[PDB]
Amino acid sequence: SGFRKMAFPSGKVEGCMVQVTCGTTTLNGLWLDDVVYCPRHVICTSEDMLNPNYEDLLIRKSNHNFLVQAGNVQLRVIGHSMQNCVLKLKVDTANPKTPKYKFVRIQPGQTFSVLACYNGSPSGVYQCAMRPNFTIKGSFLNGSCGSVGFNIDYDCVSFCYMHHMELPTGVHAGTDLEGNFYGPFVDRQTAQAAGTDTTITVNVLAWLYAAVINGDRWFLNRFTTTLNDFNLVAMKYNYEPLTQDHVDILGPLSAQTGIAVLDMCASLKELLQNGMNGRTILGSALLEDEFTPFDVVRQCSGVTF
Amino acid sequence: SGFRKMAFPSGKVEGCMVQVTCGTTTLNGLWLDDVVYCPRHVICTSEDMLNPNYEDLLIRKSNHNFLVQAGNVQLRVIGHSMQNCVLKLKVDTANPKTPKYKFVRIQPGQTFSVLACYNGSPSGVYQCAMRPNFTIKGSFLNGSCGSVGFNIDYDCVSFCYMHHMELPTGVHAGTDLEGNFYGPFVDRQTAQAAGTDTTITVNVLAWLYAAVINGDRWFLNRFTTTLNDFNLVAMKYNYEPLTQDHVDILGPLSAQTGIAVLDMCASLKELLQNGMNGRTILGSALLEDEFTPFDVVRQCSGVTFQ
Ligand SMILES: CC(=O)Nc1ccc(NC(=O)CN2Cc3ccc(Cl)cc3[C@H](C(=O)Nc3cncc4ccccc34)C2)cc1
Ligand SMILES: CC(=O)Nc1ccc(NC(=O)CN2Cc3ccc(Cl)cc3[C@H](C(=O)Nc3cncc4ccccc34)C2)cc1
Ligand SMILES: [Cl-]
Ligand SMILES: [Cl-]
Ligand SMILES: [Cl-]
Repeated sequence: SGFRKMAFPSGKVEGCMVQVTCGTTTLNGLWLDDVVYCPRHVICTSEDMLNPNYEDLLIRKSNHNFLVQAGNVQLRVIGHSMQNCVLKLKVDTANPKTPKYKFVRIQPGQTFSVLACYNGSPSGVYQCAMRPNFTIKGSFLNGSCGSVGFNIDYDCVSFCYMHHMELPTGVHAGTDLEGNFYGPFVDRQTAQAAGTDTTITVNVLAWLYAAVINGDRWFLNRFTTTLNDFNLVAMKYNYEPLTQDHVDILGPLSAQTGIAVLDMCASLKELLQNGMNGRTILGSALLEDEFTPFDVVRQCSGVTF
Repeated sequence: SGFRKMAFPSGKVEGCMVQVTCGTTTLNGLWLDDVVYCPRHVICTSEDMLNPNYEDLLIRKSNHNFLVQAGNVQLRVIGHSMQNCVLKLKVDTANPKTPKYKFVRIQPGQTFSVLACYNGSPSGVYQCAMRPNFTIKGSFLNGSCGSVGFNIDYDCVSFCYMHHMELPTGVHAGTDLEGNFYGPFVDRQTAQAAGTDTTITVNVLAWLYAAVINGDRWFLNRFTTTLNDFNLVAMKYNYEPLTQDHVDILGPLSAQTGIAVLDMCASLKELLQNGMNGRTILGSALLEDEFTPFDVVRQCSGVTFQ
């Protein structure tokens, strides 16, 4: 029993974290085989950030201007190139701890684990979700750029996020490992903001199934709804629309608990319209939306890596 | 910015997890140097659990009745002994991935990371706190026994908890790494309900200081309180008493934000009376008590967003 915000074990990623320094800037890099990936903004002074020409900034650098430190060992940079907003530093040593991995781009609503890092040294691990507005509600201080987000599928690390910046509301923005930003953000010092966010409906339903599995049933009711009537209510409360794909994905939880997806949607509708009336669900007074249907099934089944 | 329930990176502990089997029972063990530590109940059947005589069960076992698997490698058991509620299996191979470590027994209110494991393989990592009633609100299924709790302040792993059992209320009980239970629990199937739990007051105050550091002051008020009047109120809401030690420990967070400890106690008193009136603090609609003063200092910026 119990239900916690659980991250994947981080060991396979810890063995890839290095420190990258260019001039006065130090941030983190990810060392996989003979390449170190890091945010391309490592080559900018604060004035360059106002309007950077990364190709022009980069041509002025030699391989030796990039100092890469893996633990207490200095790695030798033997090549450099840019792919979108990521810099790829070819090194003369393949990482002996390179795990089996893939670079995957995730969709809003998907969750992942973040290994927060400073000076190439992992400091913490936590779970978060890619918001519908493409930001993440992370916990990051200056020096955390280059920290990565990942999932583990079987024995393979799927890297999905590299940290680049903090927005004025204290939320975070970054790229996939191919350097494509999530959201309409750019890697420069200019006016940027998180857009209005919404709640991830399919995840709230998954967490209500987790609560039923753990014995929290007070919110269940005799009613059902249609998908169209439920979506009219979701829009009213700034919840994402629920699709037939979301319904299909929640099928197993509907079968295990005897609570059809549209029957749980009727419970969610009543929770939105009336509140919790002093009660909590899995120790929360808010409806939690950072657990996917897969996260619920995994935590309630004990899948290992 | 931001404030998350953050665990320590689990890599150093993942390299120590093994599977221990005795007859039909398999659970997890922790392999450090040439010893594997695991719950002594690995030698029991379910029927043995009403009144097990561990000394009598153990004397009937040889070294070769214990099977230990580290990855895809079978380790050889060359000695065994029981220390309190833990079994220590001496093996013929020192763990090459043994980190720098210590065994530490923690007090209620302290937090630690749990690496949940099944069949010697890690499944996930999360943060939790030793409750005032000596239980932990973990997430554990059958087969998770032997999973450990730890902190890693400054590269040394401090192991503080080994998982033994789930109580009827769905909360968890276990031991330190010397096999001494936290709380009045025994590794026996018997009536042993946890005491009524309370809220860890010093941690709620630390988390209110985290909120101020991160830029939020809505919950503050113009008042102060004495320590005794605060305790009289707080005990009415099932909050733990705040001691002078707790006040001393909050000194650094008080200096960073400019809010006296007893002035923050007055804010907590008011929140307990009023609720949040539709507002949240660090993304929560409840008062959070599983972040210690040390955790807040570790995670938060040293510069308050004024
Ligand atoms: C309320 C408010 O105004 N807050 C605030 C004010 C200023 C900043 N940023 C800076 O001072 C300089 N940064 C500019 C910048 C531009 C573009 C790109 Cl791609 C990266 C970066 C860097 C950056 O954002 N790094 C960071 C990343 N994560 C967490 C941080 C936490 C604090 C400071 C930096 C962090 C550097 C952030 C937040
Ligand atoms: C809500 C509710 O009723 N929960 C619940 C449901 C079942 C049980 N226990 C058992 O079925 C068999 N266990 C008996 C037992 C006796 C004494 C000692 Cl020292 C250990 C053990 C084992 C044990 O507690 N292992 C476990 C550990 N952690 C998490 C578990 C989660 C489910 C099942 C086992 C777990 C084995 C306990 C609690
Ligand atoms: Cl302690
Ligand atoms: Cl009991
Ligand atoms: Cl101040």
